Amino acid sequence: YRAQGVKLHDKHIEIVVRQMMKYVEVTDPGDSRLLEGQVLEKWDVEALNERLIAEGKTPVAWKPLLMGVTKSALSTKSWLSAASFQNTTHVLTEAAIAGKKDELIGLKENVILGRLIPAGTGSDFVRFTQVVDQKTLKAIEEARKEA
Amino acid sequence: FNPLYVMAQSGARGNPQQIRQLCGLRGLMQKPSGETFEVPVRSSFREGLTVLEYFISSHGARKGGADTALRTADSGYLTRKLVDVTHEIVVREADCGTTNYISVPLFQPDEVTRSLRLRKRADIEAGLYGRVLAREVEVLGVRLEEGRYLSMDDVHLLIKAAEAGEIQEVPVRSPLTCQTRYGVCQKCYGYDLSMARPVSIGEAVGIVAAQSIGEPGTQLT
Amino acid sequence: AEPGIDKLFGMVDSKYRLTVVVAKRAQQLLRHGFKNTVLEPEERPKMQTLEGLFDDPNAVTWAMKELLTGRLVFGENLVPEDRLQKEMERLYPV
Amino acid sequence: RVDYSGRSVIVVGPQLKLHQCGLPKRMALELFKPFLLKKMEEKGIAPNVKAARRMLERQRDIKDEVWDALEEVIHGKVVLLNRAPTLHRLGIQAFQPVLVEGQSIQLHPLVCEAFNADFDGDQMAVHVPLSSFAQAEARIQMLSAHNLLSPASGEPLAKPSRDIILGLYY
Amino acid sequence: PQEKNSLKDLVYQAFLRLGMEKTARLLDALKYYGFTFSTTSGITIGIDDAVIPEEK
Amino acid sequence: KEVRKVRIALASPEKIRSWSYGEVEKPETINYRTLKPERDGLFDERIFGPIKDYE
Amino acid sequence: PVSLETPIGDEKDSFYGDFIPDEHLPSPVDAATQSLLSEELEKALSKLSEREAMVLKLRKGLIDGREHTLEEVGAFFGVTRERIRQIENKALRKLKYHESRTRKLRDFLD
Amino acid sequence: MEIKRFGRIREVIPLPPLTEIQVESYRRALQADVPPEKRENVGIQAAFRETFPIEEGLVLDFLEYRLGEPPFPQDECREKDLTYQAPLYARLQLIHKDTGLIKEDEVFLGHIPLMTEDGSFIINGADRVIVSQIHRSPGVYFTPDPARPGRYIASIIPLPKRGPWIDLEVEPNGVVSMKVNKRKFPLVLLLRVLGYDQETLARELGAYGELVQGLMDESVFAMRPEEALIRLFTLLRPGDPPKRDKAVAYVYGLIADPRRYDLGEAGRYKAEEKLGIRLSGRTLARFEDGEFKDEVFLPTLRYLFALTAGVPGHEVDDIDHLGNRRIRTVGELMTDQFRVGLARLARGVRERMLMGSEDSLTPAKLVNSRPLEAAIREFFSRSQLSQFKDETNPLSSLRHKRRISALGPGGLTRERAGFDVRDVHRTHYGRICPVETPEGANIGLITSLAAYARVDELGFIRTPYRRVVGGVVTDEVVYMTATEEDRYTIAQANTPLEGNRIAAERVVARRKGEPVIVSPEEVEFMDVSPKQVFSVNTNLIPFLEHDDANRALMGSNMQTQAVPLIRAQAPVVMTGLEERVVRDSLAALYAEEDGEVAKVDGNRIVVRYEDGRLVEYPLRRFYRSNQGTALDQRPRVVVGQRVRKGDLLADGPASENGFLALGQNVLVAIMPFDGYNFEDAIVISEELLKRDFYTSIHIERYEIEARDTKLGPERITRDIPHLSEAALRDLDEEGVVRIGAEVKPGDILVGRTSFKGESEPTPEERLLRSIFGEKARDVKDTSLRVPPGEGGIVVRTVRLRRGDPGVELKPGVREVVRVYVAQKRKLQVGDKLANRHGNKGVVAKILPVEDMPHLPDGTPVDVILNPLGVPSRMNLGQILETHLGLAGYFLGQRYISPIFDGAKEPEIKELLAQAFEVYFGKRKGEGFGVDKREVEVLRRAEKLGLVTPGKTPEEQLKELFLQGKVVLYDGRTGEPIEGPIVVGQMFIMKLYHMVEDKMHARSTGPYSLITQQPLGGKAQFGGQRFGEMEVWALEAYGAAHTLQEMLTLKSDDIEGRNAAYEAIIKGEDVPEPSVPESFRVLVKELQALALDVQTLDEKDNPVDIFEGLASK
DNA sequence: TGCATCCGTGAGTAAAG
DNA sequence: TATAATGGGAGCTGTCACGGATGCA
Ligand SMILES: Nc1ccn([C@@H]2O[C@H](COP(=O)(O)CP(=O)(O)OP(=O)(O)O)[C@@H](O)[C@H]2O)c(=O)n1
Ligand SMILES: [Mg+2]
Ligand SMILES: [Zn+2]
Repeated sequence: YRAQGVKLHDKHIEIVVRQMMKYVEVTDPGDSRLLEGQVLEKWDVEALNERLIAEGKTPVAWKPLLMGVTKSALSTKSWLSAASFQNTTHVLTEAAIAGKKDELIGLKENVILGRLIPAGTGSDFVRFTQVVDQKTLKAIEEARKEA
Repeated sequence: FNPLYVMAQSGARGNPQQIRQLCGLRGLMQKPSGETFEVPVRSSFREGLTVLEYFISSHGARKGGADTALRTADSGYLTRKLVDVTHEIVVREADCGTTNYISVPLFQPDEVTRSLRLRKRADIEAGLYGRVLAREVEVLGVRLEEGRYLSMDDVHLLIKAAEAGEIQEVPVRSPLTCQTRYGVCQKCYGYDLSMARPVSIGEAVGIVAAQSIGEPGTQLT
Repeated sequence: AEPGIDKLFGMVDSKYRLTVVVAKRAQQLLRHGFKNTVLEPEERPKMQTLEGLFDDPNAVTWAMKELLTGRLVFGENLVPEDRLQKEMERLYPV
Repeated sequence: RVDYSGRSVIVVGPQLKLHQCGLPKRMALELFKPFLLKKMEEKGIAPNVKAARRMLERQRDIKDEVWDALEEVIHGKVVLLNRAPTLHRLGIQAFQPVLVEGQSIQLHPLVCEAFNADFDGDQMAVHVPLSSFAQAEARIQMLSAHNLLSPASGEPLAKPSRDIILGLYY
Repeated sequence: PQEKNSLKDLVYQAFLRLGMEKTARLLDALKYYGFTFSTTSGITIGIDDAVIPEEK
Repeated sequence: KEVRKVRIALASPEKIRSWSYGEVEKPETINYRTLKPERDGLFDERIFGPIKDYE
Repeated sequence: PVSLETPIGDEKDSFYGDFIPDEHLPSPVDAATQSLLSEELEKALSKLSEREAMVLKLRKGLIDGREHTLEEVGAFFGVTRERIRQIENKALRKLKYHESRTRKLRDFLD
Repeated sequence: MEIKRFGRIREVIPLPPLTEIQVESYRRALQADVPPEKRENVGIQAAFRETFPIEEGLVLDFLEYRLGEPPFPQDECREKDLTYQAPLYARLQLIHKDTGLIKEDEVFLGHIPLMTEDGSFIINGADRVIVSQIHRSPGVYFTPDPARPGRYIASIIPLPKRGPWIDLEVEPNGVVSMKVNKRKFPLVLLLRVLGYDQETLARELGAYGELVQGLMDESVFAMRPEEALIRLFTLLRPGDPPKRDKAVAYVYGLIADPRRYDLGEAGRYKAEEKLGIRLSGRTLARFEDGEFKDEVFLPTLRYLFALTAGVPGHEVDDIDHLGNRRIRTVGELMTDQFRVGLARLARGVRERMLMGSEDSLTPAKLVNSRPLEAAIREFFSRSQLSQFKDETNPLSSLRHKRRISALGPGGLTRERAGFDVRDVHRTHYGRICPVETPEGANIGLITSLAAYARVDELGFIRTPYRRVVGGVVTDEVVYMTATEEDRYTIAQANTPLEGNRIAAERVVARRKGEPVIVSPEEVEFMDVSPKQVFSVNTNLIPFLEHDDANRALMGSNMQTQAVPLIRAQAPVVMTGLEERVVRDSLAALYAEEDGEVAKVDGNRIVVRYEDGRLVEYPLRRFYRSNQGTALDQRPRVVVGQRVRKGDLLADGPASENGFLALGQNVLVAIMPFDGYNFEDAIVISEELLKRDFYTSIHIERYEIEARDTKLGPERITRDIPHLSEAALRDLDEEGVVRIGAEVKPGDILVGRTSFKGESEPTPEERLLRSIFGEKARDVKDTSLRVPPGEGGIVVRTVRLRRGDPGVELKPGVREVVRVYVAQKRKLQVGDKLANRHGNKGVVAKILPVEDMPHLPDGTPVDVILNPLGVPSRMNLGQILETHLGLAGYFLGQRYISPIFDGAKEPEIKELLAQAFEVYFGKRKGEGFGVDKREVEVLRRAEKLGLVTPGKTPEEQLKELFLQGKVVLYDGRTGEPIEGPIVVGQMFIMKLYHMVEDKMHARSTGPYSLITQQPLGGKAQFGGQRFGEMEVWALEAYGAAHTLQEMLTLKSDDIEGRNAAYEAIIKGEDVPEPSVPESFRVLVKELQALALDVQTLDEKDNPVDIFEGLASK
């Protein structure tokens, strides 16, 4: 990008690279239900290791995994996103055998259902905000003040 | 005040090589095999090319047209892949509370392997502008506090400090080290670059990343 | 640019919260025939028709100009939703 | 595919303000048609909605006052302009529509770069955000005059270019 | 002489110091006067403007 | 209620029969003269439902 | 018959079925015109008394979907079939007068 | 006016017939004028000879064919939506071998489409063009192996769908393999089947690096030809019972059957030339005296081993050399489809021969002509190369007829086309134009035949050169292939000659494309003209040598898009090709012999020739083309005119006195103008609309059918329910709009009533009926109205009814009505202009004349182009044109400047000096001195270094005028433009992309069947596509509600869209949406795949999005 | 434990068609 | 409702790169 004179912030490349490093490979299951060579999200294996250490058990030995952008997108948890991406019959057969539930965390899944995406004005952080004039606000504070 | 000169100098139109083809010579040309013709086009567009010169050039013209044609599809495919990996990444909270960070280097090893020399201004800007410092920095009698959003002036100051030998790398919150699940926090992301101020919780940051990497894709030669 | 947009972004912690507040206030105005406006007669946004200046019909213009005054309160969990709806229907019918 | 949408050839229109575009009258009549039927009934232009629709069905039936009614419909409202390819988010931007005779959309000069638009025949699409929510989103978040810096680099994106730079330099 | 880079820096500085409303007004003003002046400046292209240098 | 998840899973023959309103026994679509659906064919109104509302 | 997935044009871009509009489902204009018709009919029926409005709604099918005979409406209200026919007639006459006066239902007759 | 022309190159030969590729290809393939006995074994005759005889016992043999006369002439076919075609009869004879009985008959096989005089076709009433296809020529090739360097692949390629590709390869284990139908087996086996013995192969291949030992297998020579043949059949047919006659049949059909295997005659010749051998037929082997005899295999193996060892005189082949790519023209493509139809007919023939009462079997009882008819009809209606003819202007049709495609049946799939195919090969020189190709996906795959190029009988493109003997340039011209061309040193066409002798010591020439400086002794040939390197379109660009190729491409292509203008003009600067293009395109009309003109009319010209005969040429007047542009011929002679042979009688569309007239000559000022010409936009003067410059006539066709229904007939009627006389004003008695009416959007053109669908009126309908006491009519208004944003003047109505003479419609329809609507389109804001140099832009502003920059003498300019469009694009040619145009404005003359051989700067300066005298000495005589503003501009120019200081005002203005620049006054202020401005005459065309055709908008409208989403396209009143990337745009903004609207309320949330429309017409805020219907379709299409998809809540309890309507 | 080899899959947007 | 009849034709081809499963030595 610099060679072509394109100014572009590292933030964006970092977001993508972060998704490229999303998964990890098991090297020793420890006291877990996992298998050697199994692949899973780094967040999930860290949560499991904290739950096993808090339980006094042996943690899961794991190794960092780098996958390219296509395989990272196909390996994501939401089966709606993965099936709408690419390799639809493969995504769908594995998800249906596994009885996957798509929790609708992302944007594609919610777009497919026509739901309101979890971003912008759709963020839980802002969409529950209320507005009221001081006239009506005092008229309601009086009703709360009577009972 | 020559019109070609003014237009090129101001940034309104034209670059030196086009003006050269108009006034100087057209230059060396490529064969279809990518190998160059030993004989250049000595004519400018003002003088007019010969039939043979024109034909010799049409190879490179067609090669560049086919290059652009085959490149737009690969860029679009890349952008769609980037959108599919990043789309759930949103600014979901104000601070994940991580203590991890990355250190943007201000120097890079010379290709001579001789010493370390300062990185290019634009490169440090694209690495630092609008980021939150993960640690106190004290340079040139100034305190850049932990938690500060690096303004462009903050960046030029850090470049000055590096030029004065006072700092080699800057610690900075980054999405590489953020710990927000399904997304990223506000301090780790930094500026909404489009507003020169901290990002608003709720920004579809992953989509913006994909579009920022993809949109210049068809300019990559 | 929207009149006073920089101050409006100054009001909220997230730009999207400004949008949610403005849109909810605009719907409040449309539902209650603008009878609940916190604007004095001179602060009313006007529209220059062929006849003369008339009330701006655009509830969003109204909501932004109201927001700019300070006479509006916004936040999360200020009141139960049905209490708000019924109190507004009491003070300003349909 | 989507409703309340149109498309036409684009044309420069340098007299516009940054938050503005030129929308042809006929496009606007169709894109805002339900609003226009309602507003026609509000004034005296038709007894009801169905009479207003029958009145707009034929072109020789359409009278001057309806156009004035259209101006009251769109007042303060914005429309989305889009140019394909939509390479990044500034491929869609929101504008306050200024009605025009003629059949070409007028596009402000300072946004051409972000759209990668020139006037060698390009065409853009128009979309009408319907609800108060969508209209507030368009006016706050997607308005041209609020999106001046690049989300990718942070550098100005709407900025002087060819003739503007030329005259200032001169 | 104001050119592409210096005008870009003007827009960015104006943004930081004055807000997007005033910067949008600034941009429209720049557009107005740039167009006006470029009209009457005398800028054109004839073949004798592609000046072949003697050193060639 | 509000949709929050979407599950996908294999369907048992019993589940597939629970979905079905009738077995399609004839490979026939519509009658060449009436232009109405054929009985026990791919368009039978007995299986899939009325062509006209409430009729 | 012909295939709905017949190719149009020389790419793999469009199907022949993509240009076939659905005639079955009512258009938003159609649904809205039906809604405004029902609301204007209730508007004009509120200018009658409750009985003549109910007799009209029973005899034309706006209540339970079907039209009743004069004998059924007369047995329901407890009157003779001639009386129920007469109050239907006077209800229609009042509706005709109100319509000539206000013209609020003409445009729906196409 | 006077036509001064430049140029010093005399062109020995003229341009060949420009449509000869099309016309001659089809003539050769049909042989309709050849008496049957004299026909050659080519074309459809060769197809007949291939299919016949038909055996097994009965035999059906082919004697001859004949083509009758067309049932209807070309115009009648265009009107009646018929195909212009000839009946095809074939004379056949049946023979029973044992009986000896011989029954003979001429059977009718259907029709074959005939090609019109200009090289086009008329299929179902619409003109179509069959585009020539480029492909790899058949033959034997040797390419490098991309894995193993020192190894090479031998490939043996027959005609498309005339046999299998065969590869020979030297494996890592040393044995020589043969790949056929994707099966690798040792070649030694097939060599044995050919009757070769180890002695002969040893003495033929022993010389090469011991490589022949990789061919030595003992188990193969241990068996005779029959055992090796059965071994090969087993190796090629796993599971098939290896019978003897079965194996002989399979191998013969695979390698020696001229009815299954066919190298081209070109493949034959090229194999002969490459391997240095001679071929008997067009197959790799033969069946002679019961055994198989080799033709090609051993020569190929010998060449392969020789190239592998490295012995000289053996080279790998360049497969993009135009000596290895050939053209499949109209005749060859149609012949292939004919051959396929014939094969199907023969299958049916044998089918009927096996059964049936064999006592009474005639030729008529055995031939079902339907498969042949279907194959031809398919080729001409739905082939990738059968394209809707481009007749926007005559140059459009010419270019379309001369285009070469690498796509289509038997060609390349896109995305399977790398850089190599799309490159301009060195051998393209003189054969395929290097600039006329599309920008975008098809670049380098659709190209154009160069202007002097011809395609020979073998299908290779040939270009002409002059013979050069001892530095003397003959007039003997030789058309070469690229293979032939590579043998010679060929000088450039501009090399200076005194008489016929090369007058230069050093000469610029080519050797295998490589440029080289050479002495006249070494020169063997010389180019005919610069014109021979480029296409016809590119040859229409004056000053092409000053234009970057990327923009020449655009100007070249955009001439095809020029709209015929009612006042069209030829350019004031021409290339000298503008007349040939009008003549060859059959646009204009010409005199057949010397004669005197008897009658002249708006409709017809009658000529008395030297034979005393009276010939009447009718004129085509206001006819609608495929693209809706008007095609009318106007007469250009007068009563009593003497005309010689070939003199102009009538100007076609876009012709001015026989010169190609694609646009207007306008007066241009090259300066910015207040942003209204920012970024390629154009500013024009209202004076152009005033004098009807850039005004064009356009005709649209509207059509409606009335058919029989199971509910009663449709009928065209004036009796349409619920309509006033205001709505029926311009409808005639029968219901069709009257010729001459002005129709606007919404106006009825043809009344029609349709019986209502079976419907119980909703109780609301019943009560409204009772209130208004009016029966619902049986029928409903289904009339054909004017679509949004269209209209004009009715000029024709056609009505066809069932039961009328000569008329028969398709089953069911009672009557068909067509209405032709004309419209005169003035230029408007949004329309597209362009010049021949790639400068294109959309009219953005039309100023009144008093705002237009004007010359001191009061003359305002026509259009204002922005100078910022030039430097980045490097199309300086439009500048020189403008300069020359300036001179022509005041001298009152036009010019011919051949490309690369045209007007140079000094001669343009001479002309400009003369013009300045006409422009300024007039002023000095009329009694006016230099103006004060002129002095101010002269001061400014003096500071710019444009004029010398100390000269007089007149001298300095003359200096500027010599630079092409003049003083220009702002119309709005009267103050001068501070600098002198380049003003001059430019040729500018109005392109087919007019905004009237493109502006579209929709609130609500038709929805699709399954998806319940809006239809697409202006014709369907469709909605815009808000695709994946538009969704990303809305997401990145965080416009959750705008996006959700797009996904629900505006597309396919049925309840949502209805409720939104109702809320808006009532004045309420739009309701919250619900599920989009296409997601329900997704759920049901997954259920159809045995996948249970379940919408749950946070308690993992199912949610029914179908509202119970599908749960029992 | 490592390589060759084969099969499946994907390869830009809007427009018109 | 009755001579006897007993194993098929069409392939069709200028990418391309990757990723992952199979196949050999
Ligand atoms: N197949 C296609 C054809 C067109 N387009 C779109 O149309 C424009 C063509 O650029 P362009 O070639 O017109 C830029 P030009 O004006 O010539 O030069 P400049 O840089 O000095 O301004 C691109 O920006 C694309 O977004 C596409 O996406 N795919
Ligand atoms: Mg463009
Ligand atoms: Zn964080």
